Amino acid sequence: VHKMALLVPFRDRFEELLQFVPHMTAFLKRQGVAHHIFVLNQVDRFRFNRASLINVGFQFASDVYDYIAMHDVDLLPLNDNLLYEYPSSLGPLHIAGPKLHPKYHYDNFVGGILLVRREHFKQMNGMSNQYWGWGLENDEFFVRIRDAGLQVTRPQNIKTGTNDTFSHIHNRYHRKRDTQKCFNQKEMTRKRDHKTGLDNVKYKILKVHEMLIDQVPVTILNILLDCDVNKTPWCDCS
Ligand SMILES: O=c1ccn([C@@H]2O[C@H](COP(=O)(O)OP(=O)(O)O[C@H]3O[C@H](CO)[C@H](O)[C@H](O)[C@H]3O)[C@@H](O)[C@H]2O)c(=O)[nH]1
Ligand SMILES: O[C@@H]1[C@@H](O)[C@H](O[C@@H]2CO[C@@H](O)[C@H](O)[C@H]2O)OC[C@H]1O
Ligand SMILES: [Cl-]
Ligand SMILES: [Cl-]
Ligand SMILES: [Mn+2]
Repeated sequence: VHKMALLVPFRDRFEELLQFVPHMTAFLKRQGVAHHIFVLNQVDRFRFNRASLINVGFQFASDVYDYIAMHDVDLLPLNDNLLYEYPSSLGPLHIAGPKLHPKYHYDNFVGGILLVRREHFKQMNGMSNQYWGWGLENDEFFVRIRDAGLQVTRPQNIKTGTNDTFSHIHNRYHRKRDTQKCFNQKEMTRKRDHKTGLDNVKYKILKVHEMLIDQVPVTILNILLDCDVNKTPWCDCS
């Protein structure tokens, strides 16, 4: 039996989380996937850093989890044929493929829901830490996948399409995307990051909370990320 660490980078998405937990738990129980949900709550006051939270969650998750799912909290599978299985030796298994995602349709999109073996994640030194605020972190990770000699696989013979494979309950005016650029964020985050990753993410876990949501156990990690403003000053544009 494989076990999946279901990693949910998180800040101020409480109602999303209330829908997320019962839905994913039922969904995964139906296909027999053993798993645990880790809410990666970024409690520092820097801009949202999804990828660094993933790195922290990977470090925290015990050895029993031999793969991880990096998972948006607002993106729910509607098709039971989307198998959250242990990825093959080829590399990561991308569940929310561009032919299936309601919004993102470019070929190398690996955002939303991406399953990665422990060994492969380690092999790539996890995700880049330089992505403060919305965007690009998954795209650079795609390059990390190619550079590691791995490939992305996606489920075949899925019959649903872009409008009926996932619900993406995300109103752009309610949950705003932090797309601000300051300092030379534009230039720096558009290039491959060979310098940061799993092995040097800087952080403290202030608190671990064990939460039951209608009987389903879920772990909350209160994560205080560090920002080195000598390297990534765009962690805060205030
Ligand atoms: O202030 C935030 C911002 C994001 N999130 C979490 O991060 C996830 C992804 O963020 P968004 O939903 O705001 O962004 P998108 O809907 O545009 O999703 C896509 O854009 C992101 C770019 O950063 C990621 O690549 C993401 O996986 C990809 O599906 C959210 O679902 C949520 O789980 C928060 O919890 N709080
Ligand atoms: O992090 C990813 C974003 O970088 C990505 O942004 C896309 C970049 O190319 C543009 O043509 C697209 O319109 C734009 O969405 O979107 C997905 C996100 O995961
Ligand atoms: Cl890039
Ligand atoms: Cl494919
Ligand atoms: Mn979203």
